[PDB]
Amino acid sequence: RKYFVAANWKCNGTLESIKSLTNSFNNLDFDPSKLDVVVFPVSVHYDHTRKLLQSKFSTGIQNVSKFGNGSYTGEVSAEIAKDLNIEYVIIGHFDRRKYFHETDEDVREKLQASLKNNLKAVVCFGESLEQREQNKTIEVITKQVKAFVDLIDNFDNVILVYEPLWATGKTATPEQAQLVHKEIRKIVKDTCGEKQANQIRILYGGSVNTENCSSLIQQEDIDGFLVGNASLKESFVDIIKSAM
Amino acid sequence: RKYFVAANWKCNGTLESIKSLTNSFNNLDFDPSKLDVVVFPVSVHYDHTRKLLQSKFSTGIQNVSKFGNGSYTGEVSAEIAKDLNIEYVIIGHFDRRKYFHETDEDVREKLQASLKNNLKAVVCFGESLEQREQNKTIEVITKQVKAFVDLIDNFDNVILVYEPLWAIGTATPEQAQLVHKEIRKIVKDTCGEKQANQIRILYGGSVNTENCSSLIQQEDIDGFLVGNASLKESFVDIIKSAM
Repeated sequence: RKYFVAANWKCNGTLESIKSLTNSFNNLDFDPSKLDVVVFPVSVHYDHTRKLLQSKFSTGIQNVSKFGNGSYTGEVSAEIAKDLNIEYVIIGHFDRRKYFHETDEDVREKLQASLKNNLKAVVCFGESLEQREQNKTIEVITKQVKAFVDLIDNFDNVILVYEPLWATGKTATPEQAQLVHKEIRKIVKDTCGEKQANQIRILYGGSVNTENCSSLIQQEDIDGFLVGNASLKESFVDIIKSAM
Repeated sequence: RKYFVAANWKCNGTLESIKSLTNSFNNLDFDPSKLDVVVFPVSVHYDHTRKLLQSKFSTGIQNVSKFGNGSYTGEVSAEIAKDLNIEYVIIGHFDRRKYFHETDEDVREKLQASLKNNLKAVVCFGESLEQREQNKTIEVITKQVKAFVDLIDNFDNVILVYEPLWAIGTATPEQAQLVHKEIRKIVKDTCGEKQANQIRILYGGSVNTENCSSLIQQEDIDGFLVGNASLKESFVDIIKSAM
């Protein structure tokens, strides 16, 4: 499995900060055939970000519409992303499930729209603190994954992300994350096949920084990360280095 | 009041179609000091659209976040829009109220964020067929407007849009006018007379080359937020009706 390190900038950035951040990123000499490195800027920052990053960096957007073109003011269709050659989309991120009523059905639909339009999708899921404390981790994750997993038609083109929502004051250990990842891979196996499960990249989408990154990626079933705030720093290159 | 003609492209366009359309738009010689013309492309099309359109055309985005910067994956904050010199935002469009559960509270918060960041806001509202049939037009519009209206400090910078949802699946210009006059009365009694006479109120129902003149002529209709007709080169004729 090819390692996959992603920068989810979330709702952050200015033209000036992106200029200097991309410049520092460009200083990192890495081979894009040996690892995927994907930067997800804000929609309106996409062109700026794409032009400033060297070709070795892949790029994507943080959300995509479940609808095609039409009367959906404020939405970006998968067809539009295709026309702009936007390579990757994030689907089902915690933020969108939490604040924007995004459901498992929405996730399924968004993945389908993406795949129909040759987009690659980074799909997020994970259980809450209440769900973990009630010992429902596997129940919840199985439900969330089975909501979309049968639609994957290429196991390099869809990447899974485990978000430990429960970790609130709590922190997930690499050992705990590894076990969840192992369990996700088995769900993929039971539903899609063994070769398919061995092929699919499963990322850790909890808190990742320069300190913990190596302990996480060195776990057998953790194939990379979807990084939050640490990816807004020049030191993000040291996180990429853990995958090199 | 300065007339205000706006193109809501909604979720439509390719790089090629925008190139062709903006070029035809650029052929229209109008004075931006006398008339406001605003194009609202898809977020990822904004840079493309802004670079192709002559500066006489103002530009904006079709939605803005109710939150500031931070962990709001997929959102565009008012501060990001300001940093990019995005002049206008659409808030509360029917599509977002219908498909994305946007409430009156969301509308208020989005407006507060927009104004704090010196953005100009195009704010949409309007009643359903059921509400109209129940004779609740004024009741519904009063509640929707009062959700946000107290936030307005500069009445050049917030633009109201009446969306006749009851028609969206045929309003006469007079019927539109009557609602617009009621909206202006609501603004007068909540914000003052000077302010109500200042504020632009656009018609956001179905606007085309054939009806635009009859609509703009109405005393309390100050322009349009245009849908499908704004994806065509003949949108220039709609702009001309306000010249």
